[PDB]
Amino acid sequence: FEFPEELKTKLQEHINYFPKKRQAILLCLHEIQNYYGYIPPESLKPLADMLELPLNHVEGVVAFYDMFDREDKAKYRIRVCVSIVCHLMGTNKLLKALENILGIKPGEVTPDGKFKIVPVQCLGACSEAPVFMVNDDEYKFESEVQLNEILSRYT
Amino acid sequence: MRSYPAIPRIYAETTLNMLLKRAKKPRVHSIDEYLKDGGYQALEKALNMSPEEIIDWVDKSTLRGRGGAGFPTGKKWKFAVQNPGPRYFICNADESEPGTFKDRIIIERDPHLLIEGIIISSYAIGANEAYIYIRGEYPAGYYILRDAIEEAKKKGFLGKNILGSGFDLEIYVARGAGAYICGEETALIESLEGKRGHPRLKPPYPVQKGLWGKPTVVNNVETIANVPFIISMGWEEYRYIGPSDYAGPKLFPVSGKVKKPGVYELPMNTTLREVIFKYAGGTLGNKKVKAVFSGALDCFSSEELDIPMDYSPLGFGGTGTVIVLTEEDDIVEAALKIAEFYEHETCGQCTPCRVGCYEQANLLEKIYKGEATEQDWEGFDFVNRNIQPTSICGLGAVAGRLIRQTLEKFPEEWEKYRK
Amino acid sequence: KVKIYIDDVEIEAEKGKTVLQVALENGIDIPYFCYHPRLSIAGACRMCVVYWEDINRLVISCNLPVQEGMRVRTHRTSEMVREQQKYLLQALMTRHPLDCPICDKAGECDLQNLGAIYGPQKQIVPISALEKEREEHDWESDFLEYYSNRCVVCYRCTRACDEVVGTRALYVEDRGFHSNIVPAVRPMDTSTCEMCGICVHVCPVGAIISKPFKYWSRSWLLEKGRTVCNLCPVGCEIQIEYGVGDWRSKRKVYRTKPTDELNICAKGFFGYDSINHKRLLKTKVGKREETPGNVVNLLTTILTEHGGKTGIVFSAYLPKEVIDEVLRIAKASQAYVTAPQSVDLFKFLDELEEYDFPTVKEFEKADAFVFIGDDITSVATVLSYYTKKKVYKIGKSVRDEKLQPEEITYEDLQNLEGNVFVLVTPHALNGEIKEVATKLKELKREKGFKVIPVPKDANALYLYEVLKGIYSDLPAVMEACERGDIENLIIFGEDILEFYEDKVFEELKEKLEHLVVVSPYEDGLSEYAHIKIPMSLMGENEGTYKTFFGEVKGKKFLPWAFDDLAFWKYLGENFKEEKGLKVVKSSSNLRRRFEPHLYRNNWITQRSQNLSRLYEKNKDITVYYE
Amino acid sequence: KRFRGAHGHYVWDGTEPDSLKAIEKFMSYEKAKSRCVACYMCQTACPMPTLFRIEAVQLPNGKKKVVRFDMNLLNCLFCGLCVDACPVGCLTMTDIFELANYSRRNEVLRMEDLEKFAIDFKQRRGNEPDRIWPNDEEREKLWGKIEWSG
Ligand SMILES: Cc1cc2nc3c(=O)[nH]c(=O)nc-3n(C[C@H](O)[C@H](O)[C@H](O)COP(=O)(O)O)c2cc1C
Ligand code: SF4
Ligand code: SF4
Ligand code: SF4
Ligand code: SF4
Ligand code: SF4
Ligand code: SF4
Ligand code: SF4
Ligand code: FES
Ligand code: FES
Repeated sequence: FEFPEELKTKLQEHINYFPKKRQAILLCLHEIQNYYGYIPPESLKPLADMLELPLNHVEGVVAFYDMFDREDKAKYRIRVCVSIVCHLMGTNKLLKALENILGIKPGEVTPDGKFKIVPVQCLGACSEAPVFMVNDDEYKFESEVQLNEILSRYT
Repeated sequence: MRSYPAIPRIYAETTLNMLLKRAKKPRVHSIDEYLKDGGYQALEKALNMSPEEIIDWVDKSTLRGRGGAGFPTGKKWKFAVQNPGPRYFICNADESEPGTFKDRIIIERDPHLLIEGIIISSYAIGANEAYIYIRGEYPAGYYILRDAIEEAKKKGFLGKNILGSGFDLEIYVARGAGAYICGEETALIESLEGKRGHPRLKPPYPVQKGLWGKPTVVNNVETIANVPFIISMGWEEYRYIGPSDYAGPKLFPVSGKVKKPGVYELPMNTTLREVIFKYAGGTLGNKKVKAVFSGALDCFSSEELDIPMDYSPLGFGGTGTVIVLTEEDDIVEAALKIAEFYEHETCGQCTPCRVGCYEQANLLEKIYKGEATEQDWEGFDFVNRNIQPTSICGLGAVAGRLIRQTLEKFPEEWEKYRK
Repeated sequence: KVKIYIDDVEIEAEKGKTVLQVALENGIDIPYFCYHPRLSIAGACRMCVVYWEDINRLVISCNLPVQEGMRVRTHRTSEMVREQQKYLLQALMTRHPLDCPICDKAGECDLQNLGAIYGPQKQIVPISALEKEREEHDWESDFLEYYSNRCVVCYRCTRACDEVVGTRALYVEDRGFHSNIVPAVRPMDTSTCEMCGICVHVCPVGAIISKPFKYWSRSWLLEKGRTVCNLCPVGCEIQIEYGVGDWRSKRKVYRTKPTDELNICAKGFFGYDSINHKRLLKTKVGKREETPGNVVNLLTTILTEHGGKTGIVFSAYLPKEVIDEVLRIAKASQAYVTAPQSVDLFKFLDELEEYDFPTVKEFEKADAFVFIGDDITSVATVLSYYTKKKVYKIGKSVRDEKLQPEEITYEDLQNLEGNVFVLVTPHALNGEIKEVATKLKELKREKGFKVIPVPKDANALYLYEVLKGIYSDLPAVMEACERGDIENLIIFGEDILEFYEDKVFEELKEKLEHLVVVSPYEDGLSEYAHIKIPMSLMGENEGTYKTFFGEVKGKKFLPWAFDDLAFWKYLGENFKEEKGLKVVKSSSNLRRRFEPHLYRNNWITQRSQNLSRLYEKNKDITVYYE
Repeated sequence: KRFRGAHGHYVWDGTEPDSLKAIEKFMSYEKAKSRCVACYMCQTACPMPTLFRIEAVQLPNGKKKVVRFDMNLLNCLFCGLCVDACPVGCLTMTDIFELANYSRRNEVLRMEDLEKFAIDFKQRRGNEPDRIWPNDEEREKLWGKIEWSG
């Protein structure tokens, strides 16, 4: 397994940025996941070699953080906040709309691999509940029609 | 990037016009505008002072940490310079407690106010390396900080021999990856070292042995944003802002069943009733207030709305998070969301919390569904009251705090769930 | 050096110790899970809580250093401590299965013991026995099995794998309540894991299980004894768990365990079955069992009348006491004496002329280490647990890569500086034996390095001490047998099969007048013998070995043991005056037939069914780190 | 119903306790055959362990299988301590008492026998309630009509 040049350069920038290489592990896992749509287990050894770290160390790190996904491949992760404030303001209405549009429930990924609904804890935008993200963009849920226009901007 | 990811238009209001002077407008304020607004002049003034004086002004300003522990900033810095260097300064931008969105509006709209505060603070404790640890779910804030830091280096505010003072500084931006525990001082440091976010046993405290075992200072974003005002205004001038004891401006993220949910910059003598009805516009549909959740830490009832928003015993405390619940909201259901939150964030290092948080949430779920037996209740009580005594860190210490309070303040509502 | 109080009881404690350590030393039982005397402190289980009166707070005692005049309270006088013990034990039991009837740890389980003594005594958190789940992943191994719901996540295994063995083969899979242990690489049996069983032993519960031991017995139905492991020269002290043939358990060895010093490798942990394999426990003539007295008469006649035409091939797997008695008899018979180690080890030590043999404890004093030859981790495995300084290497490097060794050249040794320990394996020098020995001899005198020879067989260094100057060359002895100069051979063990193939002994049985094989097995080399004499294995004799852990003396407790030493001493009663010896030498170069491997280093581990499976899987693998 | 008679081995019939069903995944058993998992609790609790003889193996598929279970009733106290120690609901005392025979050998129960005894005991009195005595007509000769109550 080898990292394609485009991704390998991004990983090298992170590794050279911090004073110590191991400090770049979280940014590297983000870079890998954004490139492949998931974190392929086959990349942990190549990454551990670039960081000069033992494989079990890298494995332990990627296993601890919630954003990393080594099982499902998805082009766009729809992170839905299911915490207290968003739940009080309509998180359930948003999930129902997501199902009416994509036919999937939290934790599931559409058959073509375009979207995956990811339930998450407070996203830090409680004043704009219900909040949800589409990989890097945060939005407020207003209506099923509005959600449909937003989702149409991807793929 | 020059085009940042999409972020919500969080409403912000202010009565002091200090931290939200620019952050009250939802947009990025780059270095050219910040300078025209008088930015970085506080840094030049600080650089003409000695590091010891700066620590002194911050101590005399009586500024306390806005991160949740309320420890006096000046004293924390004094403890760190007690030991020889190198030293490190870390800006804590993890901000993952439910209902807390105060730090993000500063990062995303006035990053230079935060950068300037980081530089002054680093100079004060003699740290030539400073880090900003921002939660993984804040990508716009990450790119914004990276670009603002680049603007500062181009203008000579970062790098070597800053403004001819002989002081060297570099600010690195680290991203989290989904873990509320990484907001804990030692867990953040562990995460910054490229490890899993497990809190360390203390003593030692990070001010003596922190990042790479060297003296490290960790400060919340809100705390740091106050440093430029303390230098610019003078410590004596700053101390007069608000009540004699709890001085300075404070950010209040108000969420829930209110008409104007958002961040409010107010003095700490304000009361919770004033926060909800005077500033946030009252409740939605003018429904009666049932409870107020101080994040995931405390629960206040309608009979406790006339308390000050300070760090006193009878005060609000916490980080100023205000989640308003009205009369048609179910407390038990609400407590369940809180229990689910701690179960989802316990790091798993120690027994009382690894198991307590999980079983507390599972038991409360049975109570809520009506499938709870008499032993289920007795067990729920047993767990809720025993997670904190032997927990290692603050998470396990408060994972049952709010739920317990709802049991004592809303017994009638809980008994509606007993067969 | 410091006085403290535990439940108002004055106790003197040496400064530097923890409250938990002091309490245990004084017989004050404090329940604990994650603390292990050989590992770093973790402070994760929290079961060791005590009430520190001085600060009015609950504190973990495993991390509490003793301070003059401190006052603590345990569950003996503190209800607060008692309530937390009941809560902590109840928390552990929440998703712990009702597996005691079939779990291998029953009877020696920390959760079962502590849970019954300090636990809730009843179920407070009502979880059905049918919902006792925790996230889990198959370790994909034929020897280890992980039961995550039985896990009380204590991190002893992770700490041991990283701090003691250093293989870094485990990691904690996703955080929180479901934190579960997973092998870094699967299938586990061919990963960096050295299958040393230390994780099985440090686990306080039955979370990590030894598949070879699963369901065969119950922990309280076995007998226990401790002795010296003789499968290599380290000298680890291990515990053999065996049955006798009564209602409790079968007459065999069921498993083995290390002590709390965690000195054990796979050979010692999984090779116990070599003790049960086709044992030769009675003296035999041909295929018929014969009385020892009659065999002693045959040998007495052979050595008395034909000693000058008799050759004795020693085994390095013999204890000092037997070696000495046999050598004394040989010197009373004017026989030829040799050992297979004369091919490489003796030639090397003869040139080196003076070596160092410090104990493992003395390894702390070294500044750097130089490994010359084979993969030290595959020859004297446990040594790799103590070489924690800088490691330089000349030679083969397979499992030693875990130490991140730096390759160097003989010319570079001249420039190393300060208390260097050179660990050299003479069996891996192939023709450069004299040259390498000569070079290290200069280094030892000019720069003062420590040159430590690492034999691959347990008592080879003692064999050399007692045979130097008088040993014959193994090929010369075999050549002398073909010529007819030697008519009788007394071979001890199968060390010789590392240089000659079986067929050679099938033919020797015809050529020799008497072929006497002294072995512990009814198969192998003994099949070709005229006279078979039993040879003792570990736990069957009180013999001493000159090892890396010092001059260790074993214990005799396995009941089916044949009294090896008593037999030879009885034969020796027929030899009083010293008559002499004969020495044959020859320049023919014998090549070793096989390279030792981590899971197969001698004819004894070869007869282990467990290690043979591990060996077959990893025999072709040469790279484990990169 | 509480009589401590000849021992028996309850069989796999579907009425097993939670503790056994929880470990079923580890066992090699047959429907209508002994429930025993060879835990050695009965023999360990027994003051006369020599009378027992239990043997189990590890099958090549990884499951556990009980291969031998014998009891010599002539050295038994008929005390019931073993049934108390059974954690899987297998060992039990039946009402069988007509076991006098002509040789020490006929007083040794093998597993096949323990199963047949329990199967028969459950077949004839499984649903019978826990009463001081099961039949009043057999007792009427000595006591007579007793004024029972709820
Ligand atoms: C579970 C937990 C989460 C925390 N999260 C944050 C956080 O998100 N942001 C923060 O500034 N401090 C957080 N803290 C507090 C830090 O431990 C620390 O006290 C603070 O960042 C110090 O800065 P200050 O003195 O300016 O308050 C958290 C503490 C705990 C126990
Ligand atoms: S209290 Fe909870 S979050 Fe804190 S160390 Fe223990 S398990 Fe981790
Ligand atoms: S780990 Fe201990 S308590 Fe759990 S099933 Fe095994 S013996 Fe019983
Ligand atoms: S048995 Fe030994 S080598 Fe294998 S994983 Fe466990 S500690 Fe590591
Ligand atoms: S497997 Fe055993 S040693 Fe490892 S964490 Fe679990 S209980 Fe502790
Ligand atoms: S290192 Fe040698 S002495 Fe120690 S257990 Fe392994 S084989 Fe035995
Ligand atoms: S106690 Fe029960 S399960 Fe255990 S061996 Fe005896 S009969 Fe079998
Ligand atoms: S009834 Fe008593 S004496 Fe007989 S087998 Fe059971 S425990 Fe032993
Ligand atoms: S609760 Fe949904 S964003 Fe804070
Ligand atoms: S033994 Fe002290 S915390 Fe585990």
